[PDB]
Amino acid sequence: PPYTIVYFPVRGRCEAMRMLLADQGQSWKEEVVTIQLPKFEDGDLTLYQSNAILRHLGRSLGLYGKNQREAAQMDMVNDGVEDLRGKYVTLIYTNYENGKNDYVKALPGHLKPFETLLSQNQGGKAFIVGDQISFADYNLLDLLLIHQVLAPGCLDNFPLLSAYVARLSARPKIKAFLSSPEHVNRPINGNGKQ
Amino acid sequence: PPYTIVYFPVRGRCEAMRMLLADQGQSWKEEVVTQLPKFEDGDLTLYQSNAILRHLGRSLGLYGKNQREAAQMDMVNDGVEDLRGKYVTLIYTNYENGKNDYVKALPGHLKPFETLLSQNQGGKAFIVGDQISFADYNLLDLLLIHQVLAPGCLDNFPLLSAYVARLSARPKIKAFLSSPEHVNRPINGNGKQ
Repeated sequence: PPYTIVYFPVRGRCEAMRMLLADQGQSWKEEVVTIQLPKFEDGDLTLYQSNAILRHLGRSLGLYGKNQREAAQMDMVNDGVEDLRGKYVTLIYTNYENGKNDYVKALPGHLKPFETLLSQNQGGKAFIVGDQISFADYNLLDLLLIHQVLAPGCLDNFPLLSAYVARLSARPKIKAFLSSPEHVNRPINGNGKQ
Repeated sequence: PPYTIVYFPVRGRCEAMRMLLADQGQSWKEEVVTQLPKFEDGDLTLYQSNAILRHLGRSLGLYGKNQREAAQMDMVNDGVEDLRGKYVTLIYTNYENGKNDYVKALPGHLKPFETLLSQNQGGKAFIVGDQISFADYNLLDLLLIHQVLAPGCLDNFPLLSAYVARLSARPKIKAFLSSPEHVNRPINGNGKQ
């Protein structure tokens, strides 16, 4: 510490890290830019790449599992989350009008794997991997929230993902963040589409 | 262990992990298919090429010595993966028309790696720290295929040019790169490169 996030006036690739810091009871400075990013500072350490930052917070704050297997599975989940996020960004910023239809029908095929993982872990009553929350949970949660906005009801056929979202969102510190002015008045994406 | 790699018959996203295992003197079995790659390490099954590289980094001790090195390594690999993703898109989606634009923008993407090397012992060691990491194996693979895509792309980058030559000379990697299994495997699945 101290922590500082330098990024555009959007939720984009930073909401996950913001919810993580909030939930872990940490404070941070927010530096807004208009026109890579985000840049993150942790005392003397400067970082780039939202996932490099998430893993760094996972390591230092104890949100990276308890062993090799969990660490490996968490990486797997995050990589998957990032693959869908990359597709999403492409839609939003380059083929929203035409591509939206195709994306939404294909969407359920991408969520299924996460539903499967949840069922395999304590009947989807705990976290994505293990018995404790990890950096991966915050990233997945964010991915699900913006998708519900992109296509309402996309989680209808997924009772575990659906429950998981309500469960995590109810966590007091996260609930406060999601209700915060900073969060509420910030668009999901930089182009007004979502 | 044992180690098994299930993947299509291409270099693609698996050559980095193959060079890593070879260089670490480990043995493995290839299971050719025509999402992958799937990798098995004893009772552990993994998917996602980068999740696999990180696991090999953790278990084999190629993930740095501290928090700072681990974070810088993640940063570098993420950088490598961004360029690789663009590369894949070119090769499989807009090769004919898009090749030119790609090659031109290319030097802009390499500069940051050159810069990183200059900062680390005058680029005479590894990408991060004084020891090879899972990140070096990935970066090196990315550089090798780019020299194929655009010969001379490393001309304006003496530190990267030296780095490639240096790491390619490591005995076990040199042996691997000269192996038939590597030699008779297309870089990509569509014949373009």
